[PDB]
Amino acid sequence: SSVMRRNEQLTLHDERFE
Amino acid sequence: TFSKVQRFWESNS
Amino acid sequence: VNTALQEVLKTALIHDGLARGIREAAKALDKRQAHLCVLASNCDEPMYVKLVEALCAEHQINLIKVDDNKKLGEWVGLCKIPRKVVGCSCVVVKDYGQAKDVIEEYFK
Amino acid sequence: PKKNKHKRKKVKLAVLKYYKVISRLRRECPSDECGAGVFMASHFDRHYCGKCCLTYC
RNA sequence: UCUUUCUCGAUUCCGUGGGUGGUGGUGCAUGGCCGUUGUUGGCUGGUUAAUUCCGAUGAACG
Ligand SMILES: [Zn+2]
Repeated sequence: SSVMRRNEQLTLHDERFE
Repeated sequence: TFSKVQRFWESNS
Repeated sequence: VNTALQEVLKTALIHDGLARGIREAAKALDKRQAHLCVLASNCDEPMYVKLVEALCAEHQINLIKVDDNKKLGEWVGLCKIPRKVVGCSCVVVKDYGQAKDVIEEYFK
Repeated sequence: PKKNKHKRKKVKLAVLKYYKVISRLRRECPSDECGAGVFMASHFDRHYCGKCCLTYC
């Protein structure tokens, strides 16, 4: 897990990595 | 005194 | 009612429970595991238009009618990011993961 | 005799012929792995099924 | 492969460019690694004439 992100401008799919 | 025949029955290394 | 349908198909994509295509939709329908079905209204051949709700009523499955198919197809993830734009006429949500309650008491 | 690639025939609604109106037009496979939904292929002299080759002639 | 529809279903498949190009081929530099440039000790099994055949099964000194 990281600390920063792309922050804004929405999301499309959270992705299933597990 | 038993289970010696059971010990010898196990034929493996 | 479309936004609730959009979020329930989105969470179907999240949980990978939906089946795309009339073949996979019918296989989910007749095997008694389906929860809801979605049918596009922009169809030319009328042979498969009338039998889908017959299958839904025979197995006690609820149905939602949408006017467009390409919008339904790009919502359910038939496009890659989009260059290729394709749309489906029928899709069945076999299982779910707020507005789904709105959908289920809209059914009643 | 060039290396032509075979094209699958886009049959129009091959799904919508195993059910009427309710029941199954074709038979059901009695197999353990699958069945009752895997439609039983009935050709003009024979039969053909999906996975574990439960075939009747 | 040539007819007959059963199944897996995005893992897609048809054509065109002198523009890149790929299990590409080949030559140069390149990190590790083999080998290359003394002395003294120490048997469950089947099988054949035979401690027979196959089959599991260590240490110091210069
Ligand atoms: Zn069958």
